[PDB]
Amino acid sequence: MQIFVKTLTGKTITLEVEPSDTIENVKAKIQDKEGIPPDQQALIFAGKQLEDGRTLSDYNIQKESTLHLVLRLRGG
Amino acid sequence: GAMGSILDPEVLKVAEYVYQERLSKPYTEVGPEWEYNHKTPYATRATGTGHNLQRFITIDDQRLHRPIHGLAHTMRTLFYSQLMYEAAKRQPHPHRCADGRTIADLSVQDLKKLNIAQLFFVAGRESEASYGDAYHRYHLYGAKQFEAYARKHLTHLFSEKEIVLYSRCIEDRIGDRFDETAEGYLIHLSHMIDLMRCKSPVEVFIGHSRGVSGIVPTLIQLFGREDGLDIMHYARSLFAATGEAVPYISSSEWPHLGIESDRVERALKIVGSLEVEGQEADAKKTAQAGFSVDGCYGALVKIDTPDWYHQV
Ligand SMILES: *CCS(=O)(=O)OC[C@H]1O[C@H](OCc2cn(*)nn2)[C@H](O)[C@@H]1O
Repeated sequence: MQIFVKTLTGKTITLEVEPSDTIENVKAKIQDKEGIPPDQQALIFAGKQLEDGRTLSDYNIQKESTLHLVLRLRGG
Repeated sequence: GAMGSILDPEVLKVAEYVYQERLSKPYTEVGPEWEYNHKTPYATRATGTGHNLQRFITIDDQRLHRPIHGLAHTMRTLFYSQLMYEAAKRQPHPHRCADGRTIADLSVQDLKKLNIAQLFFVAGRESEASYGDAYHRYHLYGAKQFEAYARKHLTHLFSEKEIVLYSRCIEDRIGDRFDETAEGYLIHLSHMIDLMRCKSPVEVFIGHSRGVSGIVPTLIQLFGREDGLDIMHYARSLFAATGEAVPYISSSEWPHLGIESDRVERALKIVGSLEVEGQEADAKKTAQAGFSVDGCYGALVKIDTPDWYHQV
């Protein structure tokens, strides 16, 4: 299926995959497209930061859901 | 519109002190000894997350320290309180704080003293640490810094009573409500508005909980939809003026953020439809606004206000 991942400014990347994936999984996927390490990635859903371990099924992420992505710039 | 210079020379001098002494300084509660994980709570000096977030950013080879809670953030809040002061005068039934007072009961002199207190609001911070202990410690620090400056240099301006009240405003003591005093309310509202630059559509428009209304809904309950949206827009234009990333807005997307249609419909009925494009951060303006009071001030004074800001 297709979901959207967006920075706060609206930069959008469209992803393919499945409820079966974990969020760590989806972060690895974002990595392979745009090259951002997962440790720098905070995914948001329902205005709450997601934990790596759980699946998309748990936060009820479905068809054409929007997740938000902020980049933790550690102080660099 | 076009706000122009609202801060008299005394306020700017205080901004200059707070920048020299506090906001220009590196965060100090940082590095390995301030990392945190829930699973090892007492492994370090930190008792929560965030100490090593966003300590500084590099622009034209220059470290801008504490970019999220630096000069621009602070100066922005002074402009917000000015705008909402006028907004409050347009309301027939302004919000009554726990002290029985409203924003419209503040004088212009009060506003000046409030603005000076706003300069110290986040000045005590030693990191981006978010959790309660850090927040409360850092606000107490900012309160104490305010007091030390005010008691030496502002006693011609603030009474001892007023030093105490503004200190308490900055301290944000546990048990004190968001609307404990009119002064406090206005300070907190101003801080709240600025969070739009770095929160998701959910916190800004919908509410991070069934209890809490949401930033823009809050502006709308206080000021009406028209003035509330104008305030919102004004704040986004201050983000862009100081080189900060401006988030997009898309009310059509709100049902797709995993919130109960209940609350989505609620926000829709309050806010109505909004489609506005975001904008990338601009490093040059970020530097301009972060490294000097004049740089930041000159960028803010230029920006257009709603027309009602200027009306009698
Ligand atoms: C606008 C939010 S702030 O500047 O007040 O930051 C406080 C907040 O920041 C952290 O979250 C940001 C984030 C999301 N994903 N990755 N980083 C903490 O939640 C902290 O309370």
